Amino acid sequence: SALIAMIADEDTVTGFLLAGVGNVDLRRKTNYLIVDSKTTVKAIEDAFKEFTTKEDIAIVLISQYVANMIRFLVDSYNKPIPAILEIPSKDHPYDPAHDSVLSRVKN
Amino acid sequence: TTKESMGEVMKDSSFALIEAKYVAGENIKHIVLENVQNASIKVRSRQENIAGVKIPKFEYFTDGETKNDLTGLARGGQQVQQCRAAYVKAIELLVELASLQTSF
Amino acid sequence: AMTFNIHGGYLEAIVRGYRAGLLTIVEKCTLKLVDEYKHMLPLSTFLEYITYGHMIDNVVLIVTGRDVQELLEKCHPLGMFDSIMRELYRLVLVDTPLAPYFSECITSEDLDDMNIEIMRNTLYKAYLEDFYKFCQKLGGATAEIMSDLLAFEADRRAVNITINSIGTELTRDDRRKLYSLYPYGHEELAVCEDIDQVRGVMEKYPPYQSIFSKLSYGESQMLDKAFYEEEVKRLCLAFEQQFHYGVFFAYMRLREQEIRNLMWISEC
Repeated sequence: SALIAMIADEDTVTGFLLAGVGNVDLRRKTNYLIVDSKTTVKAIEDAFKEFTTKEDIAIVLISQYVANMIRFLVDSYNKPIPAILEIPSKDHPYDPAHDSVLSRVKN
Repeated sequence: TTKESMGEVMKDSSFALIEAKYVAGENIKHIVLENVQNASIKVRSRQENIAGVKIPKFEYFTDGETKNDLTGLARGGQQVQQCRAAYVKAIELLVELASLQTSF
Repeated sequence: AMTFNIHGGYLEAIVRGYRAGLLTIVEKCTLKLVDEYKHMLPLSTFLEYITYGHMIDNVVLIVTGRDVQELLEKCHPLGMFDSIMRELYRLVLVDTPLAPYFSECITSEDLDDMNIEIMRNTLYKAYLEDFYKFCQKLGGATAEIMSDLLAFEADRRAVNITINSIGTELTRDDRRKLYSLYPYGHEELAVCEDIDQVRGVMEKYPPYQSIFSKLSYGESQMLDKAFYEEEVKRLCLAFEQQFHYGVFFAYMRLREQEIRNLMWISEC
C-alpha cells in the first residue's frame, strides 16, 4: 500500500517521498514529514506502532540506530509486516544496535 | 543478498544528493522538498501461503503498484537512479524480512 | 570613466574591496553577504537587480501556498527581502520587479507554480522580469554580461524543456516563451524536438558553447543546470575585476559562487 517513515536523515527520503503523486505515502497529508532530528525519534516508533500498523503504510525508516532512538521499537520485531525497517546510511552510516528489525535481521 | 545490497544502496543514493546540490543547489524544502523525479510512494503487498504458512509479499515503492513519476529534475535522473533503486531494494528487503520472520 | 572620480568613488571602492575579500555554511555565507550589502545600503542598480532575482526565488517559494516563513528565514535576507496564493503573489509583485511576471505565468497562483514543472515556468517568468529590471540600467558592459547570462538561462530552460518537460506537457511555443534580447530569441535550440537532438542545438548556443565542453554534468541535466560551466565562466568574467564600471552584481555573484563552492565542499 504505502510506507511512512516520518523520521529519518530525510536526505534520500525527500527524494524518495514522491514526485508525481501518491501523497508521499500520506506522509504529508497524514502521519508526519520524513524530516527528523528536531525531536526524539521515539515518537517515530510510536507512529509506526500507530500509523504504519494501521495498514496505511507498510514500512518505516530509521538512520544508523545511533540517534534514531529505535530501542523503543525493539519489541516491534514481532509482526514484521506492520513494522519492517532497515537502517541506511544517508550520510549517517548504519550502526548495528537495538532497533525495529535490525536485531532480527542480524540474528 | 538484499542486506549486502543495503549500505551500498545508500552510498549510491548520496551521489544523487551531491548532484542536486551541484546543479540546483538547495532543494525546494517544506512540502515540496524537491529531489524526486520518480518513485512515488505507492505499494501493493499480499499475504501468500507458502509451505502451509501465509507469507506477506511486501512489495514497496519502485516495485509496488500505482508508482508515479514527474519528468526529471536537474538531478532528478540521479535521484531516480539512486534513490528509486534504493526503494526497489527495500521492497525485496521488506518482503524477505517478513517471510523470514514468519518462517522462523 | 571620469564620472567615477567625480562621484560614487567611495561606494565603488567599498564594493570592490568586499568582492576581493571573498574568493548551513552556504546559508551563513549568503547571510553575511546580505549583511554586507545592507551595510553598504550605477553598480547599485545592478546589485538591486541581483537581489531582485534572489527575491524572485524567495517569492516563488512564498507565492506557493509547511513552515514557509521558517524556510524564508533560513534563506539570506537579501534573497528573502523584508519588504517583499494569489494574494501572496500580488503582494510580492510590489517592491519586486521580478514577481509580477511570475504571477502572470502562474495563472492558478500556487497550483500553476507546482515545484515539479509549473514552478519552473513561474521562476522563468520571474527571471525574465528580473532581466528586464537589469536592462533598465540603460545598458552597459555589465548589462551585456547579464544579457549573456540570461541567454544561457533561457537556453538551459529550453534544453530542460525538450528533455523532460515534454512529458510535463509544456507547449513547445509556451516552453520557448517560458525559456525567455539574446534570451528572447532561441529558435535554434527549440527547432529540435528530440531531447538528444535539442541538446546539441542548446550547446550550440554561444553561452553554452566553449564552456560546457564534454558536459557530462550540465547540459544533460534538467531545470537550469545546462549552463553550469558558463555560470562559472561568468564568475571568472568578474575575476577580471575591471574598475570604473558597475560590478556590484558581479561581486554578489562571486560571493554566491564562493558560498556554493563551500557548500559543495561540505565536510572536507
